Amino acid sequence: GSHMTYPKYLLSPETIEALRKPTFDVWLWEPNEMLSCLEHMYHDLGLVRDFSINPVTLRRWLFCVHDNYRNNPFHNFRHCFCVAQMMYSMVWLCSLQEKFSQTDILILMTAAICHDLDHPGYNNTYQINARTELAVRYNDISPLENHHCAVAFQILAEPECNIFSNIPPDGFKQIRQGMITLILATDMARHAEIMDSFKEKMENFDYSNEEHMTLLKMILIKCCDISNEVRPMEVAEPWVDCLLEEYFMQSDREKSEGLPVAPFMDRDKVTKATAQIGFIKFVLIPMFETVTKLFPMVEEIMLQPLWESRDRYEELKRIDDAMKELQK
Ligand SMILES: Nc1nc2c(ncn2[C@@H]2O[C@H](COP(=O)(O)O)[C@@H](O)[C@H]2O)c(=O)[nH]1
Ligand SMILES: [Mg+2]
Ligand SMILES: [Mn+2]
Repeated sequence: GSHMTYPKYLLSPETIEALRKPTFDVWLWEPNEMLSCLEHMYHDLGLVRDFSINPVTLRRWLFCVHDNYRNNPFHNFRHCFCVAQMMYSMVWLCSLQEKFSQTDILILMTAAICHDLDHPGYNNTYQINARTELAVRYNDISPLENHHCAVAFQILAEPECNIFSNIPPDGFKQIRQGMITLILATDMARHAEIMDSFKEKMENFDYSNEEHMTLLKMILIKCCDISNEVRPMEVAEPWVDCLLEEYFMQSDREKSEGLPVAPFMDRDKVTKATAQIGFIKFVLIPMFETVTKLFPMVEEIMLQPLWESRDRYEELKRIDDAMKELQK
């Protein structure tokens, strides 16, 4: 709605407004547009200003991150963009700048962007069981997340991509430790442990307690990572097919190599509906419920879509089941 047309990488004022909300349609954009969105978040959150980030270095760094995401069905650059954009949305929704330092916001955002770098499209159980170079390297201890974090800092060690080059060394060490904690916290094998520790702190939560805040940041990055079903149905639904593409590719490989197959990745057992109902009911809703105790506005904006998704997937399953009552 402007007097002339601007290239797509120049975000419209309407796109900029939209970007602040969990309703943002992540499928509309090419990589160069997504890179411009991420760039805008760093400026808009005041991180360029407060960390003296060279604006060109911000752009090279993002271009380099993009390049180091693989073209997997799910664990790709558009996914990193979703996770970051949801983090950015939560900053606004939960008024996080009132609660967290700029350093904490920087850690949250940078970790979100970097959390799945160079993901191979086969999970930790595959790495461990197949005794891959990654599993050997990391001694079966969250091999992928250790890798993501190591690539993050390999990129940041290239001077033309070092967005932290103007931060003093003590600042760098703080950010580095925080980002490592957050990226390692995205390993779902630790979900129940991390939830348990957080709920423990929630018995008497304290924003001035560093251990409480680390746990909260771990919950935030976890929320954003697995947040697809918070999005409008039309945005959320295609992500499920992408995830099952990766899962089926893995379970096929495991059967072929004689390795254990998880029932939740099994072409024969799993549907879109059965995959999401349990994940929404038993992982997503309880996690967002605990967050809503600190941030009551999370209920309307994030829990409501999850309730609706749960409900719709139950309907689907009923018709999927009936369909299978015909095809045998
Ligand atoms: N069933 C299901 N699992 C999900 C969904 N979103 C994320 N996850 C799981 O949570 C994990 C989060 O780690 P990620 O690999 O995305 O960093 C994913 O590997 C995936 O297995 C979802 O919408 N449905
Ligand atoms: Mg991951
Ligand atoms: Mn992820």
